[PDB]
Amino acid sequence: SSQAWQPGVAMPNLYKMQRMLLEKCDLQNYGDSATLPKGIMMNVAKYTQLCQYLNTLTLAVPYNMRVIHFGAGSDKGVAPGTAVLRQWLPTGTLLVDSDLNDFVSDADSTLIGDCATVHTANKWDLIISDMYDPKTKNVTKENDSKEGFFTYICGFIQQKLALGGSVAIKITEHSWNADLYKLMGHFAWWTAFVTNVNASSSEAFLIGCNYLGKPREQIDGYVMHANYIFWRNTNPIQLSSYSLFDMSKFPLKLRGTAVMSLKEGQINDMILSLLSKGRLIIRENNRVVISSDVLVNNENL
Amino acid sequence: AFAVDAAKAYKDYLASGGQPITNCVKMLCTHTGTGQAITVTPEANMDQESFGGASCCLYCRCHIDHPNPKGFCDLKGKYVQIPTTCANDPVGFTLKNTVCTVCGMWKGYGCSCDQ
Ligand SMILES: C[S@@+](CC[C@H](N)C(=O)[O-])C[C@H]1O[C@@H](n2cnc3c(N)ncnc32)[C@H](O)[C@@H]1O
Ligand SMILES: [Cl-]
Ligand SMILES: [Cl-]
Ligand SMILES: [Cl-]
Ligand SMILES: [Zn+2]
Ligand SMILES: [Zn+2]
Repeated sequence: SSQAWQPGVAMPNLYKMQRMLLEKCDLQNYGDSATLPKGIMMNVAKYTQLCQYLNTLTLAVPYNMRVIHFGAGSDKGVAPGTAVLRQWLPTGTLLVDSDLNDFVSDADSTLIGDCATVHTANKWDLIISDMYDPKTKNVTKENDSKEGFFTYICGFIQQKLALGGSVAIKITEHSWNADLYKLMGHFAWWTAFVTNVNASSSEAFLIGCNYLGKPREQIDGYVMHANYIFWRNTNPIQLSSYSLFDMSKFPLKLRGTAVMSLKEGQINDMILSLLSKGRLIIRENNRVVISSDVLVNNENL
Repeated sequence: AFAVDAAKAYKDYLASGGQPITNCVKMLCTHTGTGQAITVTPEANMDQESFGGASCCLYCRCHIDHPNPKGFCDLKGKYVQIPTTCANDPVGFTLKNTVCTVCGMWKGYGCSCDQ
């Protein structure tokens, strides 16, 4: 019904509570495409709807906010998603992006290379990933939890996401990881969000809202991905571009959310309450320093 | 000494009939903004499209050094507003045109300081 005027559809909670088995994903509108506004790229529309959905959650938005964006390059040599992120984020927000191949970006810093070569001194308030290897949609072999960049991302979340921070990680029927789902239980809330412009694709964004650093609920990620596919399999989503035509409330409200450096001993229930409400970020507020590890070889003689 | 001239190369390429650089990243926006040339967020008005700056910069897109002595880029990290009639070639537009240092509009495409 009215879902067509939303930026997209989030996994209904009752589907998260099931214990389904993994099936093949069969979308009835598979292959259909939405009608994008004149001259608008798919990845611009997709990130816009994603951010429109994010505006409805309890994101912490501190001053001197720090956002990192993995998988930011396109096959065109540019970073459409990074540009939407910077439009959405408050001006002055520190934005770093990264991808395997070279690309031109509006981010404050860009790191080229496998994501495993990326290191940062500091913690982050928001992590976006559109990392995706299209060789995974191979429909003739079993669909097992994938490792690769997903192992990196689960580590990067545990080690470098500020408490109170949020994540959005692209997955598909075949591009998914069970520990990532399990990690979603380490946030105050989570969902899988499907953009209306790409409703014909098994793609979704796994969103963890306000990181708590510890399991709040225990999630079997094999079961949850099967739950997610079951939902997609039984809930056709009507392709829609409608929300792209209303951008008046698009920018992320700068909430001046508070930052506190704190030690594990000091995280009590008040703190955890505040983290859960989008009211608190816990991390150092030092300067932001990043690096890309480089493998050195001499191929002579 | 010898420096490549990329500005001139693209201008002659265009005059000779070559197809303009593509995949400049056009943004969704209200088209009720200030109309200023180069801004920190999309500011297109009714007669403009907004694009991500880096994707409309000739030096950025060609992996060549910027003509600023310090190599800094006017457009990267910002948003450039392009008259909808010239939005088939945002790179050519930005290269060939000039921002009024006073009002922030494109000279000849919004700047009314000289009237
Ligand atoms: C659909 S694309 C990204 C689209 C891009 N976000 C945009 O805004 O248009 C998928 C991306 O994931 C990247 N990527 C895939 N695997 C990676 C890996 N192990 N490490 C780092 N980056 C990876 C690809 O190079 C590729 O650009
Ligand atoms: Cl579960
Ligand atoms: Cl801590
Ligand atoms: Cl080019
Ligand atoms: Zn540039
Ligand atoms: Zn002027």
